[PDB]
Amino acid sequence: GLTHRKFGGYGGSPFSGLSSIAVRSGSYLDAIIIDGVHHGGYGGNLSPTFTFGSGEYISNMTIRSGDYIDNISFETNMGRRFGPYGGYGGSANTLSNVKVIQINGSAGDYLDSLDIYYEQY
Amino acid sequence: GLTHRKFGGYGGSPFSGLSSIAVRSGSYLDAIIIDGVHHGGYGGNLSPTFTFGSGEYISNMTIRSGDYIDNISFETNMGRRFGPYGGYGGSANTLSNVKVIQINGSAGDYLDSLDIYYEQY
Ligand SMILES: OC[C@H]1O[C@H](O)[C@@H](O)[C@@H](O)[C@@H]1O
Ligand SMILES: OC[C@H]1O[C@H](O)[C@@H](O)[C@@H](O)[C@@H]1O
Ligand SMILES: OC[C@H]1O[C@H](O)[C@@H](O)[C@@H](O)[C@@H]1O
Repeated sequence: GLTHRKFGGYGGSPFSGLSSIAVRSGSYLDAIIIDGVHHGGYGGNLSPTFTFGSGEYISNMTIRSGDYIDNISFETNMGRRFGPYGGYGGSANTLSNVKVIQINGSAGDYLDSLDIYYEQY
Repeated sequence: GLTHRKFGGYGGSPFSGLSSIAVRSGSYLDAIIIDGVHHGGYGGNLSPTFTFGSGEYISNMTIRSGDYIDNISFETNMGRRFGPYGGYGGSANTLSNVKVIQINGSAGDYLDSLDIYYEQY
């Protein structure tokens, strides 16, 4: 199943493939914007972009979802916060004391689903 | 440890936060560009950007590395290829029959290392 491997030396400043997040939101999440790439539809309103610093990652996250994503907010290991953006429907689920590695999902006119890959601490 | 959790419904078309890849390479890799975000220096020659289709993932990847990332190639589940780009020093390692979830790492003037997160099948 899920794993990871490292290749190379020890120099450099760290980076993540997950470098920035923005959303379009109304009552739902219309779309998530990952590293500037638009995923979803064009309804709702565009949030400001949250950009991860070096060594910074999502450590806590709350997601309201039904058959779509309703609301997202998160906190990073350096105490910065994004959201809540979205509406009040759906049921809330929370990831606590994690390191988020990736956000995949599924989208149409709205953000239907999010498949969050993370380290649980 | 590593895990993942899905939120939301069952509609829409799938997407990945790992949505495009380019490299800058000479005798090794000067940089990797993930979703248009530049990780590393500006030396070497800039490969074309490989952009993943919906539902497309790296299913096979070969990396040559020493103190630095020296070469990258990969193949996707839709039968498309990327690379090899880079030189032929270092030691080769292959991720075979996988689904790549995320590419993190460390870079400076050059691409020092990659942390590849994936599912092994
Ligand atoms: O988020 C779903 C939906 O919410 C509201 O009704 C409006 O802001 C729409 O633009 C948006 O599409
Ligand atoms: O995104 C909401 C809805 O939008 C479109 O109509 C299609 O992609 C559906 O499959 C999806 O569920
Ligand atoms: O990639 C290693 C190195 O190879 C060559 O000497 C040039 O293309 C450099 O710009 C590059 O950094």
